[PDB]
Amino acid sequence: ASRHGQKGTIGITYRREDMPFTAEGIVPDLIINPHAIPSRMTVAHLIECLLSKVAALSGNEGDASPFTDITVEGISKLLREHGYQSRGFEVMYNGHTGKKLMAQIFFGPTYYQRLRHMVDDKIHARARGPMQVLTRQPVEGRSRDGGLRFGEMERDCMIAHGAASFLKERLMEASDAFRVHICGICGLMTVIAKLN
Amino acid sequence: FIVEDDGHKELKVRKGHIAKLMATEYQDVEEYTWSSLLNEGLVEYIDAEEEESILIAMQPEDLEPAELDVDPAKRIRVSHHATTFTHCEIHPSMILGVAASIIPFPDHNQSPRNTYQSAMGKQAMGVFLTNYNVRMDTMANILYYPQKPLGTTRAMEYLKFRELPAGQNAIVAIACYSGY
Amino acid sequence: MIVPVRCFSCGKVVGDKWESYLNLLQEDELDEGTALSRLGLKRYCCRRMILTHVDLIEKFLRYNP
Amino acid sequence: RGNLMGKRVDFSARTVISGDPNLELDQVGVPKSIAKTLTYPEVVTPYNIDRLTQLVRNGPNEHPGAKYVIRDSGDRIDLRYSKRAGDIQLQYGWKVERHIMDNDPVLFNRQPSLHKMSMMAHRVKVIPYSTFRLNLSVTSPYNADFDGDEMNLHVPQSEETRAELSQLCAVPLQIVSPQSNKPCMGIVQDTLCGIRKLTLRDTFIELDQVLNMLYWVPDWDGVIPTPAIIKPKPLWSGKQILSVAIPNGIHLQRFDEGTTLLSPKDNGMLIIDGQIIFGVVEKKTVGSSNGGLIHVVTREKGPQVCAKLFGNIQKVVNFWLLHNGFSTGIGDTIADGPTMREITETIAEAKKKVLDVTKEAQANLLTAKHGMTLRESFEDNVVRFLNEARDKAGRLAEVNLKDLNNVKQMVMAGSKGSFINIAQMSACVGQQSVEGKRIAFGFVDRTLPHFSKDDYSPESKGFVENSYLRGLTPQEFFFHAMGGREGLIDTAVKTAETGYIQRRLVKALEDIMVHYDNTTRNSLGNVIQFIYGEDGMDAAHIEKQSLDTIGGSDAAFEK
Amino acid sequence: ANWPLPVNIRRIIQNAQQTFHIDHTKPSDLTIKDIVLGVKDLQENLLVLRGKNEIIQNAQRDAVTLFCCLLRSRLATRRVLQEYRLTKQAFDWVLSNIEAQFLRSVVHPGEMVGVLAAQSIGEPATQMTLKKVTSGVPRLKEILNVAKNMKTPSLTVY
Amino acid sequence: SEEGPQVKIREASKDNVDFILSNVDLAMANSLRRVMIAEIPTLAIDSVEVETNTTVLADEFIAHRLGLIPLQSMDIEQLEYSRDCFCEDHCDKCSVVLTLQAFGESESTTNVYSKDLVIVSNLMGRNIGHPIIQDKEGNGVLICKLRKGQELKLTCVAKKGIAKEHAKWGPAAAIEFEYDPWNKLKHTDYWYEQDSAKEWPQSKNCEYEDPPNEGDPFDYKAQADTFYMNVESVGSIPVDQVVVRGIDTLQKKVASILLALTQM
Amino acid sequence: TLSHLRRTNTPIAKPRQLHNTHWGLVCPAETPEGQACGLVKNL
Amino acid sequence: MNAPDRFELFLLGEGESKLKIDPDTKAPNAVVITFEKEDHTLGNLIRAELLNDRKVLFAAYKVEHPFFARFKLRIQTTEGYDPKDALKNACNSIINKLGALKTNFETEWNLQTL
Amino acid sequence: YDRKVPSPTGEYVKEPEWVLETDGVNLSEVMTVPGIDPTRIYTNSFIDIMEVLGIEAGRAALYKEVYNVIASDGSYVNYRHMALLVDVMTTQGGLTSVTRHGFNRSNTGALMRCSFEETVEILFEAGASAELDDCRGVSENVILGQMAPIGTGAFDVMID
Amino acid sequence: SNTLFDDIFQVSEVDPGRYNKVCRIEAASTTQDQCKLTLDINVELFPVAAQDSLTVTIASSLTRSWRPPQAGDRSLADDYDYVMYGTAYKFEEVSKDLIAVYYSFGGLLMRLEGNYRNLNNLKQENAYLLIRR
Amino acid sequence: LKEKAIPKDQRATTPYMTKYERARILGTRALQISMNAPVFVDLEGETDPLRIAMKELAEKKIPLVIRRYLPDGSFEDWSVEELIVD
RNA sequence: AUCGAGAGG
Ligand SMILES: Nc1ncnc2c1ncn2[C@@H]1O[C@H](COP(=O)(O)OP(=O)(O)OP(=O)(O)O)[C@@H](O)[C@H]1O
Ligand SMILES: [Mg+2]
Ligand SMILES: [Zn+2]
Ligand SMILES: [Zn+2]
Ligand SMILES: [Zn+2]
Repeated sequence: ASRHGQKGTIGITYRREDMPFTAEGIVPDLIINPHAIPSRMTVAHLIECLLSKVAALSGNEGDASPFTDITVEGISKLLREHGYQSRGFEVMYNGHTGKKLMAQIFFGPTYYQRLRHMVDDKIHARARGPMQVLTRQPVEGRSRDGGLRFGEMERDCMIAHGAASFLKERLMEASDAFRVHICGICGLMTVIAKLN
Repeated sequence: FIVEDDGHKELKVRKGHIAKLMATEYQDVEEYTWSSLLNEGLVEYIDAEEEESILIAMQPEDLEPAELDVDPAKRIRVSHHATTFTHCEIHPSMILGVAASIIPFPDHNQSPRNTYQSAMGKQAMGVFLTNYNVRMDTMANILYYPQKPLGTTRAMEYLKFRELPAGQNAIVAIACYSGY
Repeated sequence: MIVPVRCFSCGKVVGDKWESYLNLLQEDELDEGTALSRLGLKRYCCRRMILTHVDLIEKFLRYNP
Repeated sequence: RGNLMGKRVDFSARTVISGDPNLELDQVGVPKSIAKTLTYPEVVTPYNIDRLTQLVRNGPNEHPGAKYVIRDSGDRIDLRYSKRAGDIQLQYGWKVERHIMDNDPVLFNRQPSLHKMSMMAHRVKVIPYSTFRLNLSVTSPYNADFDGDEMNLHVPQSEETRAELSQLCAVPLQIVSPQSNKPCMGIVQDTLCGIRKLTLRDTFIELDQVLNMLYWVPDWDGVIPTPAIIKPKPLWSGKQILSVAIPNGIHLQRFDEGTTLLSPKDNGMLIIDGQIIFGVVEKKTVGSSNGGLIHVVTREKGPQVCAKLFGNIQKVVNFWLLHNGFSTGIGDTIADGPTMREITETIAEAKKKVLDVTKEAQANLLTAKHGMTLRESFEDNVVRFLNEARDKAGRLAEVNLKDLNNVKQMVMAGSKGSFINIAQMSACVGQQSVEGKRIAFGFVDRTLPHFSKDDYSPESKGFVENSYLRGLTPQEFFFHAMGGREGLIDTAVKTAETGYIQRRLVKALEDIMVHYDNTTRNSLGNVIQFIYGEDGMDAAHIEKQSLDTIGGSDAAFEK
Repeated sequence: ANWPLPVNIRRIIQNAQQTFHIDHTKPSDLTIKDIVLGVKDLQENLLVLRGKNEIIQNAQRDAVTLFCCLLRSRLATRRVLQEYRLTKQAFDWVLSNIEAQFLRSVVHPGEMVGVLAAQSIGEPATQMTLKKVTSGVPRLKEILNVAKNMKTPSLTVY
Repeated sequence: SEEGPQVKIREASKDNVDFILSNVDLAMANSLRRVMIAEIPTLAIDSVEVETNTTVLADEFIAHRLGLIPLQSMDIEQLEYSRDCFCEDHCDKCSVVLTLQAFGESESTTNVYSKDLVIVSNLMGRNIGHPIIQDKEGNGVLICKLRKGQELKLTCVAKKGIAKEHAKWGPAAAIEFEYDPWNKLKHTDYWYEQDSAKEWPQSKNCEYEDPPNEGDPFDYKAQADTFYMNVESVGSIPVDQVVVRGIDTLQKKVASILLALTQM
Repeated sequence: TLSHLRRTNTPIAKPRQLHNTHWGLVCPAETPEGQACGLVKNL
Repeated sequence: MNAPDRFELFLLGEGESKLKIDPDTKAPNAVVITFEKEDHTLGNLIRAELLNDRKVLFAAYKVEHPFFARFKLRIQTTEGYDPKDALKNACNSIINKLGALKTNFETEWNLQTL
Repeated sequence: YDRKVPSPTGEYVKEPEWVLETDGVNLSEVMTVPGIDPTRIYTNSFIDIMEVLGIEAGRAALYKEVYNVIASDGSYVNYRHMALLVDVMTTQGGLTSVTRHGFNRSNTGALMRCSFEETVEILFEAGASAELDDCRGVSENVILGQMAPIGTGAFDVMID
Repeated sequence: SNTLFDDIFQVSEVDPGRYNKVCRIEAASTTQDQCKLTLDINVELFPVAAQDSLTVTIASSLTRSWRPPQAGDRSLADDYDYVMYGTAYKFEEVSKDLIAVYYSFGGLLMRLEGNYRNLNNLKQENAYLLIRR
Repeated sequence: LKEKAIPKDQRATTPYMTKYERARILGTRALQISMNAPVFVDLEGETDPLRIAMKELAEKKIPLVIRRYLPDGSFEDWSVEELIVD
């Protein structure tokens, strides 16, 4: 996730040759979708990319301190002295084609952080599993190889779909299926049955 | 900071005390501390009720009397319109918390996303301390090549985030590439 | 903790430069950017790897064990 | 409530989900390790046994494998352990628990169980990487934007159950929503932006790109489109390749703005026989909305054609967009200096009007509407002035923003962005609203300790002139933070309340079902509706249309 | 004019026009009598409920009334000839398609209506975001609770 | 001279070569550049076994650092891929083995450089596995800095590799491409708030090409024959060799396709 | 680490909402997200 | 964990045919060739040379997924031109051009003095 | 209001209409006054409308109020879904709450009532009641684990 | 193999339109009072002037895959500069004795007027537009 | 209470199979095909039981009686062959 | 287990 509000999973790892290449040849370590930004309404992510590029080419450290007077136009002028676009919009060549991309792509140095949450820890799959004895139900959690909870509201979605048997197999065969003998005369399971 | 009449009502601390503070800071002679400012009385501690009684100015420059081109990009600032200010706040950034101080430009960004980054940064991996190889904590995560942020708040040098960074300055391009 | 070997985007080595660069900024009182130019690390990503990097290894080295 | 209604269930898996454009919408990408963990019992059959022999040979570690074989006696045989597993004979009437295999039905669910649509059956496609993969479109009914979103998959253990999932819970069957009578899934994100850009007449496609896109359509006619322009150079409009993607035999007419048949604005659309005569593709045609192309395709051609169409459109458009590229950029936020000066003058005018109304209030010479306190009237008028000022400022900016800037392109497609986002970044974020009110004086007479006493002026009240790009003054930032805090509280409060509500509604209405007499009855059989929905008809297959007799002149009706 | 409608007639007519490649110059083959009688026959052969009970037949007639009105608006003898030069066969095809589409449109017996209705409220309600009235989730809570107290009671006097 | 693509080199350095390529199909220049990054084979350490590690850096971290260090690959074609080779773990032809043992004797923080690394496997007269140092001091890239009283003992085995498997094996870090600098082809539409010319800098590569006359119409047929490129070499493989090897590797891939068709 | 050390927790007439009194003493934007949002604040 | 090896993309395993050739459906001369363990950079080259040849009506390259390095190219040829023959000629032409460039570059480097 | 009425021609035209909005509701008194149309008048509270005009007017007003909420969103829900809830409250002569008061209290079933709230109290009273549960309800069937007479389960399937 | 209609037109107006490459063209028939044409042309493809006379022809011929031009195989169906292929969205009559013809080529739009050429205008979707200097 | 027969001449129910009915019939037949119970239809090229059940339903080979039910509980029976599928 | 705390959507 970025230092600004936006967070994300990496959908794919792309080799450098595939990734679009500027004339300078810098390949972005990270590619983010444009469509996320306008609804996020965080201009400062864009601002940070611009300021960091200016700072890196100058070598000078760049101050983002809040409530300190900064001109995006001034930073743009500094980028123009560097020769990089005031926008930071960079002409990019599509990697597989070698063709120039029709629309130039924003290219900036963005601070980014690695979130603690990771897939490899998170994933849990249990086809069959240990059962807590009294419930006879699946145990809870990855550590105990536990079965995921089927919500009653989830059950409601299933009823709305109308399939009695999927709900039934999840409800009895998958968890705490049980056979008993109830006495008809008592109406109550007073009966204990020796089958042998 | 305390502001009292002299001629024009001016911040009490003045340039000279700052120069002496910086001289003591460079030394690492006459000793200058925050307690010295308080003994001098230039700076005072104000509780919320006392704050209701006081009238304060964000900017030290705003208190000094104002007597025409302005750059368009500069944020529109209402003139304070107030004759007398008891005190002047040291910096707006000081009201912001440490996690807010981390955010590059909260001033240019929406508040909810600032909150979300504050939440994410505690989760974000960084080297916790130099003692870690000696230490045995139950779970620790350390970045392979921690890199200081390219854009730093003035608050961060006090926060020591630059010294123990939690992020990498990845080159980031905003593009549509096969929908991932 | 230690100077990265290469700029991840470029892949150009950055390990050799660092020591010189530090001495360099003290030797000529040079601004960091001109020192980067002398290093030849022209790509701002190559520059980025050095400027953003800090050596925490010295701090780990201070520990006696 | 927690064990009998809901049970932790076997064969339940969860993963972080990521979206893959190539994968078809009906299919879910299942990480290989989970599929290997997960077993489905398959009875050996004469056709089945020969394949199953090899799958047992490949074993637990490699899929197609089998964790267990089940005897007629049914004492468990553990395959990974078994020495005999090398030498087993498959026998008949013996159930082999297959590793989960591609093109096998499963159920994929986002944790909000608000919707039946949220739990949808998907075809299994086994993928190497660990993340569950899903189409970009199928996100919308799931309501999952997967920055960290985790989704849960349940595998049927019975063939009757598998049949129920495939025959009723499939994504194609759930495309058209029972409620709101509109498709649930539409083309999303870069596919929509790129479909708009491709459809523009200005955009043109060369023959090499045309051939690659033709090839990209999984089913192609094999007949190269006749060039839209032949003689100067063979050129193809983007609409023609997109039309090759459109299922043949489908006709769409759309008129919202003045949509002449000439259609110089190119608003609206005519498709004939899966070939599009005029228009630039916009969100509504390609949208979840009723009268969208997806609704027409799903009803006209059946559901499977619609889902495949989703896929084909996504592939062609994404390829085109990847060739053109897209970047939001800083400069789309930046605004022209002339327009910025007009913007500042607008804000100043609103400020002077607020002061003049305040002065009239100070004079005590005022007109108070009956049933409105005079302070109430003053505050309402001032609040309206500031609201109108921010909206007008944004509108001036929107006109100023050029056709080329990307935020407008995202909005014109309708992919992402809105006028309010444009306005707040461009000119003015507006007055902060707390508890349906302008910012209050926590200190008596002062909104902020910096602010002077008894100030009802907009700056004290916290209406923020400043653009996000321009930057925010500290007071403005604190006001925005107060409003945001209230908003987040209300977000969580609304969720909790909706949970209690939705549960109450479901518990009340669970018993009620259509019956064969078509009476709509509870479990007792008390008839809520003699004919369900007072039409005795499914909510699906109902599209709004104009009734011609009503409306118009009486003379027009007779003529 | 716009109301939820069981079958989209205009789509059927457009599909017919392209399918039969109809020309406007050629006179309609179709008898005026046959247009009127066929529209009436199509109205007759749509059943929300099977069988004949006078109450059941009447409840169906009430049920089909709005759809019948839509069909009469969509196909008038004069309108049938003017809007399109329907071959008599294309009109018969339109009739068959309309009947079949309505039959598909009828709810399959046994679908659980109430759970669907509750979810159908719920997702808007989850997404539901909050001249002054009780609004949104609080207003909905008042409606559902049937509480006597109203935060903003109001009477509309006409 | 030869009919077909003709290349004129603007600049020759051991690190980098800047050339102008004419009468080339662009897809071929892109194909060659992607081959040049990925397909060119080079030797880097694929296995590191550490006897003892006292340094603060973890062994995996050190091993990674070692993997990135440049190893000379002029004779890498003579070397055989280990998976191709008959030996078990390593034969001397497939594997070049480098050992380093460093103890922090110095009170001053010890420094471990690429120059300290030494080879224990017979060269057999091929110039392979020598650490390459461009430093004026000749001080190698620092794998680790050693505290006084700290000793790290490791052996490293270097196997043939390709960049598609891992980034370290790729010989060339940066490759610069410029085509249609004047935008006569108009492949890309510039984003300009007011004027395109002021917002986008003129490329130096524009200057070589004659500026387009305003009167002439845009021609749909034309595809740019001339591209301006520059290659940057680590120097594990020299620049001239690097570009020739990229060309040759593409030829080998094409020949494999042709032979596969003949076998079919 | 630093942020966890400076924390305020309010047991539980609108405590969550930012107050004018809160200005200059509490971070405007650092708050729990989810249930008990705004009850807990960082100085 | 679940992720596949870089080498698996790199090299053919389990006796994968490097080239699979199957008839196209609905175009008479067209044929589809599945390159296996092959990357984009060769495929666009083969296709460009195929486009250059007058006789091939259709040439396109498509990859089903980025995950797996399988590349599909479809060629439709004029009548009297075998598709496989067309592919051979295009590939040989690429090789000739590559050799010509290498020789010209070698001469140029010898001319270069640095 | 600015409501639209038929023209003499019959083209729908719009006439400005004068209206009054009242803070309080006293429906019976307001309706028996001059200068108002008794037919047109409406009360935002559904219960007052139901008491003055009967249950069916109350159900109409209930759907109208739910519709106003959904319209404030701009969302649209098909009339059948809202209608079913309104009719469930309406079919019982008194307007019936979604809350446990009333909805759980409706006699039919024992387990369907027990699931929502006050489970054990319901079961205790039922034990004293000696209530017989058909177990026809979906939630009841889930508790049994027996296949519910729901969707696919409802119709019996027999051999030829 | 007969052109369905041939016309000589003088273009009244060039409109740049929303799209820069494709400009709208407003044109009046020469020697006919009642024939009017509104076309979408590509200015990059075709030089245009505010006043200009261009020959306009519609042909049924000179499905089938577009075959790449082989110069020996190719006989120019036309020496005309500009050719488009497309389908009429509608044939209408603005007035009695005044047929209006609407032809679209990949979304590019064409308006034609008069009943002298309506017999020349045909129901079949296929059309080739030929524009000559 | 008992023998709540619905005359075969006097049945009113939707002739079309409920989608739930088709799903249950197809799944039951597929279970039988997995059970390896004899399949009447000629089968070409499908292992899967569900595909076979679908073909058998289109053939109408599947003999099954679906008891259309009413809230009263009088039982009307529609043979699979009788019920229209489309 | 239990209870708590914290965190993700
Ligand atoms: N319904 C929506 N309409 C418009 N934009 C949206 C919507 N939902 C999310 N976005 C936008 O998508 C991006 C990421 O989603 P966002 O940050 O809102 O997630 P979230 O609200 O935390 O998620 P969740 O819906 O799971 O609670 C942001 O730009 C956000 O504005
Ligand atoms: Mg999310
Ligand atoms: Zn008993
Ligand atoms: Zn670099
Ligand atoms: Zn070997």
